[PDB]
Amino acid sequence: ATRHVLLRQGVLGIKVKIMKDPSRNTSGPKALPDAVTIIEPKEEEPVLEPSVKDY
Amino acid sequence: KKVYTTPKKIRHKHKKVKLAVLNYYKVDDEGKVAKLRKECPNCGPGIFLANHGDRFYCGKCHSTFATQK
RNA sequence: ACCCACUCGGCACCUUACGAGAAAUCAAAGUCUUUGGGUUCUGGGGGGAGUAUGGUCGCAAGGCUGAAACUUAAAGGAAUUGACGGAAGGGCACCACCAGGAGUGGAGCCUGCGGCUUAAUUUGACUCAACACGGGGAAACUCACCAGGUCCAGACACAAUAAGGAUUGACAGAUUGAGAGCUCUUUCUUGAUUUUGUGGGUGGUGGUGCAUGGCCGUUCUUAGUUGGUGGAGUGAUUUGUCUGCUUAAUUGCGAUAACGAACGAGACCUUAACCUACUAAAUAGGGUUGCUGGCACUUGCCGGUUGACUCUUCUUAGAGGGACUAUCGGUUUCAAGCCGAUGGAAGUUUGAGGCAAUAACAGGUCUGUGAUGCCCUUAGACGUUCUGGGCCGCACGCGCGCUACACUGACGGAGCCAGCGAGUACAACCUUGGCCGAGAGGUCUGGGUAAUCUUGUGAAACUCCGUCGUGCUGGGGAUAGAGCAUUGUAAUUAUUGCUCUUCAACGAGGAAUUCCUAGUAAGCGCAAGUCAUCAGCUUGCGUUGAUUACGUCCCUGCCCUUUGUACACACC
Ligand SMILES: [Mg+2]
Ligand SMILES: [Mg+2]
Ligand SMILES: [Mg+2]
Ligand SMILES: [Mg+2]
Ligand SMILES: [Mg+2]
Ligand SMILES: [Mg+2]
Ligand SMILES: [Mg+2]
Ligand SMILES: [Mg+2]
Ligand SMILES: [Mg+2]
Ligand SMILES: [Mg+2]
Ligand SMILES: [Mg+2]
Ligand SMILES: [Mg+2]
Ligand SMILES: [Mg+2]
Ligand SMILES: [Mg+2]
Ligand SMILES: [Mg+2]
Ligand SMILES: [Zn+2]
Repeated sequence: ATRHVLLRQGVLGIKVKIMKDPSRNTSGPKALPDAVTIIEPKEEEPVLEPSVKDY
Repeated sequence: KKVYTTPKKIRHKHKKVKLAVLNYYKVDDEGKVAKLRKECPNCGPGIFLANHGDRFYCGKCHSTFATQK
């Protein structure tokens, strides 16, 4: 958003830039395309006998 | 810029030479009227002709007569 | 004569400084505001000045000694970051160079800008980053220039006439370039809209881009920029942001008072490349078959038809995937990566752009702008508007361009294949098909507001068979004359096209220097843009398609880095 404005002494050169947050952008992607966010892994228990569980 | 020319003669819009009670028409008796010159054939009465040396023209229709009177 | 350990004497370095120090640094320049070991000397802003004078000493030069008046706000010192350097290393880039290509500069011609000239030849921009740029190919308009005229578009406020008119209009010829009432000749119209002043504005391609905004360009599409802690410094600052190797890239590995971060780069985006895997079509294309044209004459070949039926390879264009340097090989501290084969549509950041940081520049724009400050002006207007010119004039300078200097040709025919595009209903657009015309171009008629019609835009260069053969020749078309067309109100200072005639310069261009590494260069044409009319212009497009690197810092430029700097309005 640019806008020329007076005053009496001369015209003032206003510009305005507002980097909107990706999460609340909605239109387009919800993230900056360089931003890669890796999720947390999940633990398991090895062995504990071969075992089974029937129905 | 370059300098302006200056011949000399200037021409202004004419002031017109206004006049009132001007000076056509007459009445001899009092009640009735005696029109001078004539009224317009094309438009209704009330508008009058312009009398020159065998040349007429009206005002409401800018300048549109030809025949004498 | 060494080794090794320690010692009196000498001459100098390293690290931390907890000690000094303004810091550079210094183990003395330490043991100093926690102020005192002893002693001699010198200095008290800068200059004036080591001058004047007087001694005194000298052969003299000169020394020693040593002033103020006057003058001035800084003179310094050290360091910090910049900028700069005819300093040194290390990079990068066909706006650098090689190895080459195409050239340009020569020739003629366009078309910019000088210069001259003119009534005016309007101006802006002058190394890259002014100079076929202002979307600027000006017949008027545009238009700012000049010669001439016209008009108020003089908002509102207050007053003087206030109808015994405030003022508006006005055919006829002289007037006047002129069916401009422009006016003076006129004597009819017009009804308080105004006109005369004074405040006040409005407009102004006036002025100043060194008063500004926005946009652009340029540093630079280069790789740079920043902070948060932590450290080093009193501090400006700095380190991070770096010895190397890589990368197109501050791109990463790696080493590391730095660690993890953002900006810029990349990612992203748009487009160009691949899909017999989907979803789709009588505005996209094919297959069978009907009717139907001709053939060979057997069943077979080409067709032409929106007659049917069906299909989606091409086509579009959705939605997906696909490439990740993938796999293998070496090569490289067996890192970052680079190099070669295999496959794969794609192995040059896959190709190309689009955006593009910090900080700026007195770059350019007040001639895109009711974007604009203030100086200009504001009715004899520098406003507006008409009318004719002018930007295009030419001894002559450079700057983009085009056509050629032919036989890889020229000229005839013949063959004959593209892509981007673009296009009218309130106008006049693209304009097939048919007739007229050697042409240009007319005309009727259509189709089309557009994958439908123009249009397969069957564009050119190309490919084939002939004419001339290396002679300023049929190469080359400039200059010219005349006509025939078309646009427009108007074409001479040829608007353009066409006709026939004229046949000039120029046998590959000196010094110089531009552009370029692949579907690129070079050739060729198309195309919209501006446009009523003009293409040598331009942004796009497709056709033909090489040569030569695939490196380096030799030049040029830039960038860091160390160094120096009496610079910081920063080498003008
Ligand atoms: Mg004048
Ligand atoms: Mg002194
Ligand atoms: Mg042009
Ligand atoms: Mg013209
Ligand atoms: Mg204007
Ligand atoms: Mg700090
Ligand atoms: Mg730094
Ligand atoms: Mg790219
Ligand atoms: Mg400026
Ligand atoms: Mg102005
Ligand atoms: Mg010109
Ligand atoms: Mg150019
Ligand atoms: Mg078409
Ligand atoms: Mg000849
Ligand atoms: Mg440069
Ligand atoms: Zn009449």
